[PDB]
Amino acid sequence: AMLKTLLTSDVIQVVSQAKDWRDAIAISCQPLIDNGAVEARYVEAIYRSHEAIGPYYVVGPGIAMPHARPEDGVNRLSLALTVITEGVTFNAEGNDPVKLLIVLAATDSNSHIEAISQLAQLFDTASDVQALLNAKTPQDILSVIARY
Amino acid sequence: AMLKTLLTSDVIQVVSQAKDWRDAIAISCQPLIDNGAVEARYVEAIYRSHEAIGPYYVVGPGIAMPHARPEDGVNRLSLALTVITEGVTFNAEGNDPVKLLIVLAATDSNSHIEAISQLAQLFDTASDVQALLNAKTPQDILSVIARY
Repeated sequence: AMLKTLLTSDVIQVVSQAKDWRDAIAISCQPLIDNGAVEARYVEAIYRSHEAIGPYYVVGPGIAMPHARPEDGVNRLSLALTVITEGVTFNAEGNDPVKLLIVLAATDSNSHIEAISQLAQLFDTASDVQALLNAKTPQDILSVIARY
Repeated sequence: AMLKTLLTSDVIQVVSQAKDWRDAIAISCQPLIDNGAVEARYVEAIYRSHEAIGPYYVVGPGIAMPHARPEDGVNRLSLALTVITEGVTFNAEGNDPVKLLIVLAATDSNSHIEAISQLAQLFDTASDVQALLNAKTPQDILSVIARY
């Protein structure tokens, strides 16, 4: 019942255009820095991994799950969700452009596993992914997430 | 069928004891070092995370899921399963003693999510968790895994 609880309006973004992948990630993480769920260094860990290792957190066509380790500055279980209606390139091969970002932050494996289990179901539900990839407002998103 | 495919005879172990948590981690990861799925340093990465923030990868009473990042030495999606029949202290508060270790290694988030989604189902099946905690031989483990 987790996604519905975690993904409230305050951590849901719809923006038309991101400057680039870094802006897309920042947009998504700023509410979690602001509410104390993650330290600012968490986003930095994400950027540094992207730059050094590559966009392996892009999980399928149009969908990214930016995240880093519990030790990289997570304070509590938290998610954020952004839709970039124009799409943004992550140089993730055929998965570009990315239009949906769901940031994950967990402090431990029990909570990680539960959150991932739910996200796996969401990402495997094409009509819900379609509704999110095509979302224009936070309500579009909240309506999907209401079923989780 | 991921679990039944990946968790074959060559990557499952029952031992009576380990020296301490570090040695339990070592035993549990060794098959994946041996077969090249991970680098030896993947074990050192797990130790350093535990040193930084504690046993975050202990999932619940009796159960650990040691892992680290792709960049910490993963070559190919892999699992290994160890039962340490006398248990081991991970300094995991009420979750100790740990008896079941499932090591996870993934190179990207698509495969990580798939593996976690399957492990979540195992961990959410109390009858199968108990069967693994009770396991005395490799045949006992395969009989559980045969349902995945």
